[PDB]
Amino acid sequence: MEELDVDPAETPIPGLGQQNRHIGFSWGPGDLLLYETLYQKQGNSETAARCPFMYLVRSDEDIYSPVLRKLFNESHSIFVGLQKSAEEASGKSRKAQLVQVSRNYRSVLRACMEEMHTLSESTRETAQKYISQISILSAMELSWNLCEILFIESAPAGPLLILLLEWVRLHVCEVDNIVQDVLRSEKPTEHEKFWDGVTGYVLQGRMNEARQLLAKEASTSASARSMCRVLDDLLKKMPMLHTGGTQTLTEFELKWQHWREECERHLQNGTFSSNVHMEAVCRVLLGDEEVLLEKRDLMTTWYHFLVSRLLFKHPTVKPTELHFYAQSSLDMFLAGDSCPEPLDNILLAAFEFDIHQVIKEFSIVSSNWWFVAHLTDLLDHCQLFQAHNLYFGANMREFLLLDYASGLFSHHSLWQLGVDYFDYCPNLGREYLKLHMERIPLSTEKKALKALRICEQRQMTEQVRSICKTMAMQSLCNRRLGSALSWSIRAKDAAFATLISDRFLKEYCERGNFTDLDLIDNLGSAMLLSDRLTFLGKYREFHRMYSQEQFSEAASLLLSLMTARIAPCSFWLTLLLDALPLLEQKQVIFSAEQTYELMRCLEDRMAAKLESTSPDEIQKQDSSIDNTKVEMLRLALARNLARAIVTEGALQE
Amino acid sequence: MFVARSIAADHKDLIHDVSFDFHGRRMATCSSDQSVKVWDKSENGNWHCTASWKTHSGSVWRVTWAHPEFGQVLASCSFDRTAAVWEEIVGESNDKLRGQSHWVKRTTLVDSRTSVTDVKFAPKHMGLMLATCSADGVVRIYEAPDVMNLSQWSLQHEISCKLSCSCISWNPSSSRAHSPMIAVGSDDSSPNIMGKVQIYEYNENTRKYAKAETLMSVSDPVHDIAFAPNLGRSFHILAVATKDVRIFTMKPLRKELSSSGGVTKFEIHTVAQFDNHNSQVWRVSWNITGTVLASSGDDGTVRLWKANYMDNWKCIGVLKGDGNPVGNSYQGF
Amino acid sequence: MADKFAAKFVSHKISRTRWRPVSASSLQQPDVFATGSWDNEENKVCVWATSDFGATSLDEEYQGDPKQLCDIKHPGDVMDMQFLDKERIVTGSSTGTVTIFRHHENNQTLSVNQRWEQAHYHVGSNMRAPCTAIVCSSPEIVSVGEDGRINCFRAESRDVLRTIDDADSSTMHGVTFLRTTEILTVNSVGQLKLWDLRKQGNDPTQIFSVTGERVPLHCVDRHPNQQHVVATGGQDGMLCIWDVRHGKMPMSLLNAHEAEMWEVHFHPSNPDHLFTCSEDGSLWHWDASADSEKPTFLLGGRSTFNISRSSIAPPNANQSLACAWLSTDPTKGQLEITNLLPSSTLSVNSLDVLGQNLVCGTDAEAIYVTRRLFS
Amino acid sequence: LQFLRDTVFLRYRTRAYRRAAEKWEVAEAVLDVFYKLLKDYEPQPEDFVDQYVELQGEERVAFKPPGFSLMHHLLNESPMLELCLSLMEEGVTQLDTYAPFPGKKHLEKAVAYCFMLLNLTLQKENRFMDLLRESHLSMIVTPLEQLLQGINPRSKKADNVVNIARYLCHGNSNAELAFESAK
Repeated sequence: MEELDVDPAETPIPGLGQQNRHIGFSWGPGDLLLYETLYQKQGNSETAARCPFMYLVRSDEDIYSPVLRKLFNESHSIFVGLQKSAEEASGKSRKAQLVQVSRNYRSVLRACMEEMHTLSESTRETAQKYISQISILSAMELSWNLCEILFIESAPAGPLLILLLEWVRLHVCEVDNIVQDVLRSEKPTEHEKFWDGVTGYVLQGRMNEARQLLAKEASTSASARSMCRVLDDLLKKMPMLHTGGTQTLTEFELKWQHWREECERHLQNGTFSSNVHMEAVCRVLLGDEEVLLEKRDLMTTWYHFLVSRLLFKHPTVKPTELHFYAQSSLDMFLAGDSCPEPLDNILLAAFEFDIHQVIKEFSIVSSNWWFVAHLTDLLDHCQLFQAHNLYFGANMREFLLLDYASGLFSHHSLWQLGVDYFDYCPNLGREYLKLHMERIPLSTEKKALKALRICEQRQMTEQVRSICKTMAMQSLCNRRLGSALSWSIRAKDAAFATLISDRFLKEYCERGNFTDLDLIDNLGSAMLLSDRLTFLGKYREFHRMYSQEQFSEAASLLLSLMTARIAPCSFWLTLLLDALPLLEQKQVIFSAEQTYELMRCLEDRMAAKLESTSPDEIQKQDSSIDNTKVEMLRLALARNLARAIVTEGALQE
Repeated sequence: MFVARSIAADHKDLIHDVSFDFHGRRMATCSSDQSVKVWDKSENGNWHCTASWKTHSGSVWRVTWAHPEFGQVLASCSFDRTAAVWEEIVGESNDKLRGQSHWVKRTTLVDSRTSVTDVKFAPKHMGLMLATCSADGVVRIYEAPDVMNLSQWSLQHEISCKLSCSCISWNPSSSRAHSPMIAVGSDDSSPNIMGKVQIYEYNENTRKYAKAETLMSVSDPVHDIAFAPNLGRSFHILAVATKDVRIFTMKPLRKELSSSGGVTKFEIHTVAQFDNHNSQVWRVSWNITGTVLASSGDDGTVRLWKANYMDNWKCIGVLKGDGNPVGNSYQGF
Repeated sequence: MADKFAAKFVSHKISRTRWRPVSASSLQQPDVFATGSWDNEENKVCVWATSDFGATSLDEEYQGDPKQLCDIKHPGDVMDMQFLDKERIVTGSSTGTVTIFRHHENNQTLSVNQRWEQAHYHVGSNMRAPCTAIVCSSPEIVSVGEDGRINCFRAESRDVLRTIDDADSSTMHGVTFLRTTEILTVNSVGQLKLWDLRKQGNDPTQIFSVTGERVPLHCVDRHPNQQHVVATGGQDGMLCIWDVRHGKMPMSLLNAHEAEMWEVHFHPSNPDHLFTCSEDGSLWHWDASADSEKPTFLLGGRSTFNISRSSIAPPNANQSLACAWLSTDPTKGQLEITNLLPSSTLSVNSLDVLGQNLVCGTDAEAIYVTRRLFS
Repeated sequence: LQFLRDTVFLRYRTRAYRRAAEKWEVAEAVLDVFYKLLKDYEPQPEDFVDQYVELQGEERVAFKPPGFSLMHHLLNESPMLELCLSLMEEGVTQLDTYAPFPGKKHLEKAVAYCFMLLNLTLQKENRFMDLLRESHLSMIVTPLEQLLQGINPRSKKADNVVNIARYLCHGNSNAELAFESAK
């Protein structure tokens, strides 16, 4: 990561040049929308045709492959598993589950390689891109295996040697093809490269096949049985794993030196004068690489050259000595054939350690946040920190987390596994997710449910209410009831509640009566949301109350309605009109004092409405009829109250 | 790999600007044909002409969009010394998706006599306000108290920043005790005028918008200003596109009482002063997250920078309008 | 849980129940629902209003009696009802006439509209093999069954639109979603076919012989956590969990015993709650099918004892190993089963667990409602 | 046959019942009817040919005989074995309690009919196994030993031996049942 960035991009457009145009930009979820226009430029041009072919520029164009989606799925699975398992350090068990995760990743990458090879041989045109991505991911696998055998599990002499042995056996697959070509062309028991195949089988440590090849060569020839027996005796004298590793490194080195000196003695005795094939094999087994320098075209690359040198003249490897021999092999390979590639430099850096420097070099060569974030988390979960691997430049962990979140947010539906990224951010991931989810709609179910759950867990309801009010207005656009009430309950709003209350009142006034009194009575009748909502609920229940007719509770509820004083006079007029048959009977519920107090409050509100505007005079021409009805009803009420007072006085006297 | 052509759209005259909805799918254009066209990019990969209708008779220029959560309105700028707002009204209910929808003119933005600069929206927090500006130095703030009446525009704030304001950027609050900031970049058509950037704050002691701080460094005619998205921090970043690449950082020092009465002690540090375009810049735009910077020029060159690690911006994308885009560098994820 | 001892006596059978298309929420449910009953008074579809909501509604405590709003007779038998847009009720019939109503969402009244007819096609005689599973993509409807025919229609249609009859005429059984346009189908032979509304791509070539048999499955649904994760239960006796995103991939196989796997259901909020209604057994609620293992849940099951009033969660402390959804190898049994039967011989036929509000329509002329199942 | 295979033997004991004798009577009647049907039916050697209708293009499905279909279902995997095991367990749990119940005779008749049905099916399979090797497209037939030694989700084995042992303990009138078991 340097101060300077990279080279300019933007692929050339097949055309333009002769015409004068311009390209404008439009933002989006990581996908820039480019549009052709005629703004300020060097010239002027017009006359353009229309064709639906938008320009969508994005760096996530590799997501179109079916392998990358599965890769992201299993990467998210392994990441969640590691994050939920790394909560208590131990050491041995930690390294055990780390090796298990590494083996799972190896099997996953092998399956991905085989399926992408199937897709490659199925396709035809994209073969170049397929082989290029195969090569870069093979380099990635090499680097991953190297870091796993080095930093993840530091093995001494023996275990690491066997690890490198099987790594070379899995990476080299040319001796089998050579043997097959030898068996096919000419006679299957004699060829020009049979000795080369035998040498490769011996170098790869495949004695089970080397013995059979030597027996076949001895049966084909007529004077090679003694040489084959000598080679078998030398291979038997060559120590394996039972001499060192778990035994004694000094004894292993002594056995290796004894085998080497026995080989030198057998070569210098003079029996290796004849047979240029076996003579060259024995000379290579000693340490001389003249045949290798002559046939470097068949020696693959300097990586295999170095591992062969290590298998030959390196029983015990030292880190500084390893780097020295690595640069020596690189120089001796460049002196014979140049190689303008950065892979050798990347491997030399990985050998010379500096994990942060290697990460920076890989980022400035070909950016890949997924692998570097995974390796950073792996090296951080080991509870080991050194003064040469600390992150530099802002917060590398947060930067990689934001990149991994944007890589999923840049697409639809695939942004599901991005909410778990912000479970460890210091009150920043919530805002980062809000800045992405406050612009795109939410028409799913489980996604929005998990979003609301994580929001109520993190204790932040700003965007929650912002989405709840949008849902409430969308429900009001269709004139909902239960869903609108649930959204209002979840949002604890006020303006939208007043709006829906006014809408319900207007609907009731237009329809004359109300019939959906049970659709909004499922979430209430106890939790006092607001004054107007409580009044609406008490009127909705007063409907059934005066339907069943009960004088005491009806009088109490109409007294509450009159004391509310937050309602138009049109409702109070009908209330005073239809509350007279219920009071016509000789009752004692609420005395004349309180009754006429409510009546005087009603008439004062009516006079206030008269002085302000008009009592629905511009809407209907029934004001005189309503006044006459109110007058006759108050006269009947006064008569009934006088009779009740007379009866009370006669009973008390 | 991108299907790039040499012709686009259907505007025969000089196409001015375009815009897209925050939810995507819906787009709109403004050209010199005195007719705006709204397109709907479907999921199949094609964007057909959804609607096309006249709006202004004096070369429509800018075009703004709003979120559907507060009302789908469209406010566009033109050179006819006036401006209006269009709305999309649908009928029926919700039986078969949305019924018949049509464009209407619910209200027309008044107080417009000269060249209208920018009339975009404002952050919510304390309410969704509308900022009306022109080429005289007067900024009005309108509010919509009636949710059922979109024609009500109550005037509750009228600031006089003097000079000739051109660009206006907003910065919302980060908590419940923070006030919104307003940056104003003027364009008096004279580089010899010292002072073109003004800062306004929402003082809680005066309940208005007084001049918080000024800057006498930038004297060239400012073309565009853009603040960085708030990420819960105290400092801020600003990009000023005038004649070169200018990015400054405003750091707080005294944002309390006593020591900071009507003004705030803020230090402005030039963190990026580049000029690799060898010309001038027009407009500057920030990414939705705050990591990509986009700008163009008069010579037909588009330059796009990205973030790094030291708060620096380097040219990543270089496109030629009259020529062909050269270079290829895609890092990926 | 929150199972009490009160139980009302409402003689009303229930076969299936659909609700209003709730958006941006899966736990919350409306109070009015269209119930396609097997035989309340006869084979018909009614509308019932109660107080069902998310996270237990405030009004109406335990044992809530619904109220009938409007009753409309349905010809045939109801087996699949899905809401397309907002005011669309599509019900499948055994006679071959799939009915579609454009009922009013607020007037609480069903309006007779259109019918897609002609579902049994045969040359020579006549065999009744209609479509069973019905899925809605909005605004698209896809019907399949044990015949190989795929009936595709769009919004506002009265006759047939697309009748796909490929050479691989399988016997589809259940349908499930994947995202916004991909749909998977489990057939009655043990195969899976995933397609996308953009282009039909059938591929029923996923036979498993080792570690999991391929007996013809039945029901299928999706997990609350990760929409792509699905769960299928059938006659194989294994509630197979799959992490399918575009290809068939399993994850957990729980060997269920003494069950039939007729209708599977999940619980939101806490995705580690799965129910499976069947005909071979009584009442039991699984608690460790897709997830690992949750303690304090035994001492019950089948029809003995009962564990309610408490949903003990596994202890969360400082662990060193990963513990999540993992239960492969079909060699287990019934791990952590919650008995929902009140120790009485009953014959149930429908159990909807949409959220914390469970509604059980049984053939014993009774009703069962649980307001909370996780606390 | 489809009705008797779906409704009957699936929902006939674990339903809404207010009396314990209802389930016993239902099971006894169902078992007696099934035993009478299987005794009246007799598989013929002509039922092994391809019964494909080919009369003026009347291409229909393989109309297999109902008795042959029932025999094939009982030979392959069928819940009849589990139902018989559950009935035997219920009979053991009723007999080891020693209570004057009017269902003991019904239980005895049911288990006797079950033993007679097992004997008849074995005697029929003894001659059916010879005609299946020459018939085209054979079915999946399993011997009685595997069905008796199959694993049950109760004790990793079959409780038939346990029921037989408990019958000898409760031997008050099960002489004919013990004789049928010995046969």
